[PDB]
Amino acid sequence: TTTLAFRFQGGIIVAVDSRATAGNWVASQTVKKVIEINPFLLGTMAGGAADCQFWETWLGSQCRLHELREKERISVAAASKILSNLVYQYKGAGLSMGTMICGYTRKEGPTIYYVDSDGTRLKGDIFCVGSGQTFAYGVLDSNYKWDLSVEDALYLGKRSILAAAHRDAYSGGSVNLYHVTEDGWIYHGNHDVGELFWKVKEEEGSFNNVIG
Amino acid sequence: TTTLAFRFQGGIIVAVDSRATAGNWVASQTVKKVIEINPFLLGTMAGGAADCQFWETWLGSQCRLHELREKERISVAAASKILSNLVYQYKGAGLSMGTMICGYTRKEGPTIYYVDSDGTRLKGDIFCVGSGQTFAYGVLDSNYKWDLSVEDALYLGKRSILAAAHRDAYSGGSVNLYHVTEDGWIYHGNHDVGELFWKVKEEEGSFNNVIG
Amino acid sequence: MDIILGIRVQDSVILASSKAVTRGISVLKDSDDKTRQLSPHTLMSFAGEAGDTVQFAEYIQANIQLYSIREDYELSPQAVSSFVRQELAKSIRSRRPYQVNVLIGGYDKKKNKPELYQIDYLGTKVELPYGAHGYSGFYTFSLLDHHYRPDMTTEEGLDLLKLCVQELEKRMPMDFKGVIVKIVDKDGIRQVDDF
Amino acid sequence: MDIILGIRVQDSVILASSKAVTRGISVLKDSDDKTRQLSPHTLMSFAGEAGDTVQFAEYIQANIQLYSIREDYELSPQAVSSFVRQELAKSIRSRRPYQVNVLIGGYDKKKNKPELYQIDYLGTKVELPYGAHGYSGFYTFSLLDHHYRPDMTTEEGLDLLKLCVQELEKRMPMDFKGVIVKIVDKDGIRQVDDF
Amino acid sequence: TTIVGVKFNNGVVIAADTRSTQGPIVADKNCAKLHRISPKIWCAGAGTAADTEAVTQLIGSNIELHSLYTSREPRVVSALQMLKQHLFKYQGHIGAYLIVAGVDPTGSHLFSIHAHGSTDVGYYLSLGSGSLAAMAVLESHWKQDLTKEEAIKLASDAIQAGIWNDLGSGSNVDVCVMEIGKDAEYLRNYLTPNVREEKQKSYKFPRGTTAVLKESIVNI
Amino acid sequence: FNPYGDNGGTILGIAGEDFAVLAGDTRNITDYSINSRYEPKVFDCGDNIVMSANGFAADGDALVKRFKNSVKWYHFDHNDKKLSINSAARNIQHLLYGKRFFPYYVHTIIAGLDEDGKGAVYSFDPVGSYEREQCRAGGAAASLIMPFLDNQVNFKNQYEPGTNGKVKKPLKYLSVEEVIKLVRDSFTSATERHIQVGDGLEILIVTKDGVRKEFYELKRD
Amino acid sequence: TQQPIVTGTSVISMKYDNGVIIAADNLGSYGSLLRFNGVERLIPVGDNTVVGISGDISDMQHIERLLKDLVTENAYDNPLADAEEALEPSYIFEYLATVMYQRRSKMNPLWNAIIVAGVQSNGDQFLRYVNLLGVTYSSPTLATGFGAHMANPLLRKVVDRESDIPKTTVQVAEEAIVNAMRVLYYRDARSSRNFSLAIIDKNTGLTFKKNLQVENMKWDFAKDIKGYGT
Amino acid sequence: TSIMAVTFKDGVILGADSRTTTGAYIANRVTDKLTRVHDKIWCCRSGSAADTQAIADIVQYHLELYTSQYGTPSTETAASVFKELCYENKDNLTAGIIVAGYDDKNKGEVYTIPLGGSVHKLPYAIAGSGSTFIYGYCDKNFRENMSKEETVDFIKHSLSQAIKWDGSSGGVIRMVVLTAAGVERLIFYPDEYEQL
Amino acid sequence: PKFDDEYQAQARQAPLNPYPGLTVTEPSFANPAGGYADGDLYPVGTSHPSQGGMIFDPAPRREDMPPGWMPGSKYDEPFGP
Amino acid sequence: PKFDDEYQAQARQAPLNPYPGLTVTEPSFANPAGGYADGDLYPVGTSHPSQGGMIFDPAPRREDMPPGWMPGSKYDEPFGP
Amino acid sequence: DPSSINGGIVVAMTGKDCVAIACDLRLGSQSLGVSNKFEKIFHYGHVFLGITGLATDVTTLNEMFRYKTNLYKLKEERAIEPETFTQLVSSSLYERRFGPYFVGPVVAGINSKSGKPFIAGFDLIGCIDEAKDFIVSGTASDQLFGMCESLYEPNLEPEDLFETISQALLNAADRDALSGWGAVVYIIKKDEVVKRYLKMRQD
Repeated sequence: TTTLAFRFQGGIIVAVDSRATAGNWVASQTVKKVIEINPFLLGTMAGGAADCQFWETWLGSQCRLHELREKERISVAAASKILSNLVYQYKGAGLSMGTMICGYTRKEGPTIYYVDSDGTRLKGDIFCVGSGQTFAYGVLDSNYKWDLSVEDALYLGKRSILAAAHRDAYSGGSVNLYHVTEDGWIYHGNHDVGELFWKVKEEEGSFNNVIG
Repeated sequence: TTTLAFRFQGGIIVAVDSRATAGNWVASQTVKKVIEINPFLLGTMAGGAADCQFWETWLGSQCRLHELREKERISVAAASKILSNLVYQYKGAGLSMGTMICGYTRKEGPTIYYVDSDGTRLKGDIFCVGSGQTFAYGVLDSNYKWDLSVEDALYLGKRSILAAAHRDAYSGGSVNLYHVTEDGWIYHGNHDVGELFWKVKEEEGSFNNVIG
Repeated sequence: MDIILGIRVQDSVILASSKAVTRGISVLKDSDDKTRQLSPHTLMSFAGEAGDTVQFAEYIQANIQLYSIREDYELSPQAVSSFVRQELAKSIRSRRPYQVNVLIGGYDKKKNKPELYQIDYLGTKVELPYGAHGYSGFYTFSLLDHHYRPDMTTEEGLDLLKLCVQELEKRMPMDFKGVIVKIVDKDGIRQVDDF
Repeated sequence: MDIILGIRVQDSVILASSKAVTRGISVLKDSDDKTRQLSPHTLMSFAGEAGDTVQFAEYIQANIQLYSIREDYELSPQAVSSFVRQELAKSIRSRRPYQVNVLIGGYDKKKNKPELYQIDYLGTKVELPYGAHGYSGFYTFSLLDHHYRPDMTTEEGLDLLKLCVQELEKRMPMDFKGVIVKIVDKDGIRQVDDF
Repeated sequence: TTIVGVKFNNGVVIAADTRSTQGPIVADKNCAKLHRISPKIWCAGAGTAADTEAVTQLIGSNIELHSLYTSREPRVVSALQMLKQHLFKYQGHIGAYLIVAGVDPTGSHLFSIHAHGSTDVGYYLSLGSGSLAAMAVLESHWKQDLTKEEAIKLASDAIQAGIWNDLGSGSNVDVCVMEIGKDAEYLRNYLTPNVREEKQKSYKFPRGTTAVLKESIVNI
Repeated sequence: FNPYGDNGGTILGIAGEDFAVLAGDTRNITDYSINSRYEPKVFDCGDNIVMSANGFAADGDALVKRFKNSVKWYHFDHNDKKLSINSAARNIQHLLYGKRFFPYYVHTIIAGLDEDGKGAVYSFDPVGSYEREQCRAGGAAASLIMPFLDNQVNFKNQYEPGTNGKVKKPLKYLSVEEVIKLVRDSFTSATERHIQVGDGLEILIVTKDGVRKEFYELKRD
Repeated sequence: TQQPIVTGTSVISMKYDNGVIIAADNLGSYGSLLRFNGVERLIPVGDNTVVGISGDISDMQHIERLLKDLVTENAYDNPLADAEEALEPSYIFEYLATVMYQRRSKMNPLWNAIIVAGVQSNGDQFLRYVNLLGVTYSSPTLATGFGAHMANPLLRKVVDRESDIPKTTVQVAEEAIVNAMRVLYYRDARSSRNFSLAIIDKNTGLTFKKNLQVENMKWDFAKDIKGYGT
Repeated sequence: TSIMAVTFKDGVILGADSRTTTGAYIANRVTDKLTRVHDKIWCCRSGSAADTQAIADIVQYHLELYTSQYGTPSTETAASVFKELCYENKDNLTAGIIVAGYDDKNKGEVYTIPLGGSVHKLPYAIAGSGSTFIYGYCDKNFRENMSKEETVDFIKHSLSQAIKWDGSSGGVIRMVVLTAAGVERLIFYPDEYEQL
Repeated sequence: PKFDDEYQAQARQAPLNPYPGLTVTEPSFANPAGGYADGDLYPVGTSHPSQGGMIFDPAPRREDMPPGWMPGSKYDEPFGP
Repeated sequence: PKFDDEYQAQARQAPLNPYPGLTVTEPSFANPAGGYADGDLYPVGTSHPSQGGMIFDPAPRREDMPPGWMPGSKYDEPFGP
Repeated sequence: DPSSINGGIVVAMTGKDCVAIACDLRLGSQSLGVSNKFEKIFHYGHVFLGITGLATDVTTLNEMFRYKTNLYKLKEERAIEPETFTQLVSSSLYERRFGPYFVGPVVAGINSKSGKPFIAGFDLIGCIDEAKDFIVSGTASDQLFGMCESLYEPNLEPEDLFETISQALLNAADRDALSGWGAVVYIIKKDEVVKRYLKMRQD
């Protein structure tokens, strides 16, 4: 799996692949690796599909109880803290989770919290998660800028996931992109790697070692 | 065990403690940890006393064959290479060795080769070996200078062994110092840590945490 | 792996901790602060397992703040360190031990003396003039033994800390991405921009 | 664990290798050179276990020199890489395998073409435009895939190498103490003081 | 350790050595190993020493309580039952092996208890690392209806065999004699066959030999 | 199949000015059973040398037999010359390291007068690593024996009264009789506190006049 | 022998004023199955030597063949072999100990414990022990297996030190041996009622009392036990 | 161990050996392995001594309470209690037991409860490590409705062979004869049953 | 054919914690099992990337000592060898 | 009581190398266990201080397979049950 | 090993009418020495308790016995005597039979009523080791046993008792890798206690 999320002047760009695998057998190529907690909060699942999907769906219900009780949205810090505490209380029980809690709040701005099985919770501007995280980092750290335009940030996320999909066996499928804006999150669609790769090779001229 | 050897303008200073331990029982406190291969070549042992003693005595015998045949001194590079090859051919057989082959040759000048059980052989200007090597590094690296005077270099070696003897359980005993000069090596005697420590505390004023 | 160092100076306690956060093959962050302000004049730095460090740090901070709120005075650094030790020692025999080593540096406003306590994950409290946890002590202790004095001012303490940190940079294999240094003294807690 | 990188470019082959040598808790040396000149226009860089690396490197160098002397001409980089692969593959089923990964960057004077061969410790040889061994490939391959072009001159290759090495410094947990860069081309083998 | 119990014509005599060892070291040369469960019920144990001590303490307290409750002298079988049930409940993790001997209105009883809760009736018993050496003597010399003197001599000599022939057994012999009609006779260090060899020199040091950094008076 | 045992022997070598003392208990042990009260393990080796390959008994016997063979061959080749203590030490070192990967589980000690007529004690580990020592205990009760001899023979941690710890007690020569007193008392203490020691004390004295054997009783319980 | 399969339990022996006595039961046990009851584990090797063997029975028979071959090879080109330069107990024991140690060092031990008992041609009693590890020792009384714990104390009560040997007569030593064998039968589960006894005397030579019986067993007290506890 | 129970014309004879061992050492050579759980019901202990004694005490408690509340139990009630206790704790327990008793309506009865905790009525039962050596003898020599002397001799011969072949069996052969007349203790010493 | 051990005297006690009570040395805590999807969560599938000095001297294993034995406690063998 | 397999057809095999021939996977080579005085050479005492994917799903070990079996070879059980 | 991890030494001796208890000051983690001020001798009124072993358990038991002895003092109105304190420590140690503290304590004191010197030792789980001459615990238990056996003799007066115990501790610690960095000797009398710090090797 490859997932990345980076803050920039226009908000947050969240990109993830689609492939899910069980050994060598590729189980599916259309796994939705973003759980949509609320119109302003976005989970990014990696590792174990069952654990992430179930516990972030439950986090959605906790968020709903939060608005109903307090009439204001759960902060990104609060949701990430709930998830971190929950995952921590099952440490050693076998949970397999890597989660970036991306959201936007009036009193927080754009914010990303990295959460994983071992209980860690990190606030940060750039995160890559999954088996392909290093390949995504190689591109993000070499191309990331705070003042990227929205189109350039979307393309950077798409390209960073494409690199990991190319180089990592467990990170193929298709690229799903989300843009967490001041007024919510925008789903910028699904891009199949089998076409994105050739489009990017032609336009950039990169992947010069790949025959074609 | 703690042993160090560093090159400087006046030659090489080789310092070693004397403690030898079996488990927590201090077997002896006057173990000669320097083997005198020849009047210009000096072996410093750590780890397994039996392996180091036996194989460096054998190295001395090979050195003797070398002078008999070739009428010139075995170079430090050659002696360290012979020892490295030998120790490597027993790699995985359980040998426990850490050695610094210090010597002086007309074509080489002062030279130190670090050799150990895994077949490693490193030429270098400063080396520390043994369980207390880190403390000696802490002292050496913060005080070493190429142009140290002979008295200052000897004191630096003595103090570096003293620090490791203080902080390391397996590195006490007494400090033996050797000075490898252009015309041979000089044995600058044996210093007991039980007296050296108090002398150094009074002269430097260091070890302020130590009662008294 | 983490670096956490502490030096008790005549007037202040100087705590330094590494900025890197490593998870597996990749460094996730290079600006992490491995410390929590237990009280206005008490500061704690922690090292150990990923989730355990922060979870224990926040649990301890919440308990210390609850005690201070209840009794309406700041707990002495001795009391804070004893509570932390009791929590650590009470955990190793429980189902979920905290694999967390902590250095508590505080200024006792009642005794008007700086205090540094080293507490390992087993719950071994000891008051020290200078402290280090894990492998960070294997390089720094000899240098600290050599150069430390009781009467130093905070600036000589920072110079000694520079020596220790650059020794760690030189000899130690891992890249800990520098340290973040905080001084605990009569006036509270502050951070040094570039010690 | 060692960084060894190689980038084949239009005219030359650029090999980079880490300077640090580590044994357990301490870095023994930080100016190490993990390369051997197999021939005037052929260079080999190696990574792996402590004794195996240097012993295998010198054994290969001696054999290549013996072949060159006996046949009185320089072996092509293809032949040198084939011999190294043959030795490595023959080793893994012997009593003492060489846990050594090697990158052979050479300039074939007969073809007037640079050649870079990546050979893992099992004997898996493959000719590449850019190569990396161990964890060093995980960070650098995506960047090389992005920026590499067959037609680069050596200066652009050095710029790409700087990008790769600084990416490693950023995200790699280890402090590999920089790299030594050697260029292999028509004029022979040379080192870059500060690439 | 070496324990022996020996029933004789009018009672039972339990004996043990006194050496106590941690590892190969003699921690105590004069350890008392015979324990009162009651005035006329005595036990000696092997295995995990701390468990033997704790279990004998527990059973003695419970038995004195029960004797006060029922206003009757304790039965040896009562101690046997309570001890064996307690040991069984823990499935042998208490690791207490005991020889329990005593006298009660029903007669003179000699039992052994094992960590897992099994028990045995016996006329002569042995326990501890020296069990085999002592049992050799007991088998060779035991007879029906020993007199009290012969019983004491036999038990003492079996313990002596264990002392001389076993490393984990030494020093002195403790003996306790329970007899039907009268009180038990505890014989601390009944035999002392291992008196200390004399020093060749007095190794006292002249005052001031030690170097002292600080001296203080403590406000207790 | 475990090819090693532990017979719980103890040996002690002390070197004076013109004498050397090698003392060792005669007890033989297997687990907690006493194999024999009197099994000597310090041997008069001839050439004014005394040896004791204490430790696992079978390996001790094997190493002793090998060294006797080697010294006899040395006598054969060198026209019956006297073998020096240092030469014997090197010989035994080569014997011990010849089995580096299947060691003799024995802690060997050889004691005698050196070429200068001064007492010398050489003590060994199962693999070799010989150190010439002024005094060296070995075996099961080495830990009990040795600190007391450091205190009495070397006067470690003893300072002249009234000097407040600045002047150590100087190291005077101990006469052979005084060293025998110390050996007897040390072995008596080891017998008292170690279960594997106390059957009998055998002492071999090496001096310019030749090897001399003395035997003393121990507790034996 | 990595493990023993069929074994003979124990051998007990002691030296007395004029010789040595050695005894051993005739039972070879296959685990807890008392399978073979006619095994002879005392091996005479002359008028002055008897070799008692315990442990694996197959290795015992191999050692017996070794001893027969020793005697046969000694007889070669040795016109004096019948009276002097005959095989002393010491030569037999040294050969056996060397073989045992060589086997141990080769990681293929002979799984036996051997007591070589006899009298040297000068009249001095010989009595030594050797086991699969090559560990050897001598004592006034020796025993193997459970004998080293059950029987050996009883024998030591008779001769506790070398000074007691001249004070010990044939009858005293033989009664001690018989009582020790009775005790072993009582307490050793691997033991048997039938046992062989050999006496080597410096004056009257080797006497070899085969298939003796354990006698005067004490069982009549067992009727007075009615259960555990009550 | 060599346990045995044989029903005969006038009742049932229960027999056992007296040797108990801890490995090769005979820790107790005159132990009594027959236990009186009730007036005319006797059980024999095999397997773990601690488990068998705990089960015996629990069964004695339950059967005493049964006798006080519901009248005298039968052999079947006793063996049923044994069965429930052994089965509900079969993982912890390691006890195999033979239960023999005499009730006038049924005369002598024998139930055997092997290590698994199942219940089986049999005309005769043999248990213990020494039983393996006398399966063939007992099978070919047992007869229905033997007389008291015939049954005593049969048990004597069977346990004699079991003691001969098993190192873990030995000592005196004890038997308890359950009949309308009463309960008779019988003891036979090694020189008596070994010279058969 | 094994011998009977009626008293369980020779009865010997997942791997055992070398030092009971301390969870820090518990096998399931010292070496916890990885997550079922740790291969997809970290690139190489792993969340993560002596005694005796110069002198060769020549504790019990809780898995072959009797159940009642406590490591480091005073213990006397009940029946001997 | 076992069932006396005369043909050894039910016969089943240091721990076995999972991939025979390759010494890079030999337990004695993957875990050499150092040397007797490693604790004196290195301050720490030591010279050196999954395939499961995203979706959970429910080869044999040589030690539990007959000696004639080669991992990854075509094998037919001689009798099966 | 929890008992060997931190090292440390404790030794107690009985004079004619006085007792002495002494300990080393080193605290560390096997090789690394951490602190030279980890005093393992604690006192509760007139009874002194030395504790070796895992340092976390040393501190925990110091707190526990402080609490229990303070409650005893308050509700009894008298200080706990060495015998009663020994029984209390034994009972408290066995309370965790299956989760025991990895410590070896050593009690030393003078019974106030009888005035008789008293010393006792323990294992992990409370086996009382009452002895009349001297008690030893720690990583150097073997060295200390041998040394005290050689040096100790009955009815030592306080000055010679100090010299004997100090020499025993010094020579025992000099031969133990995990012990040292100075030692403290308490000389306890019917009316005063003298604490002294010994000079020794700092390695």
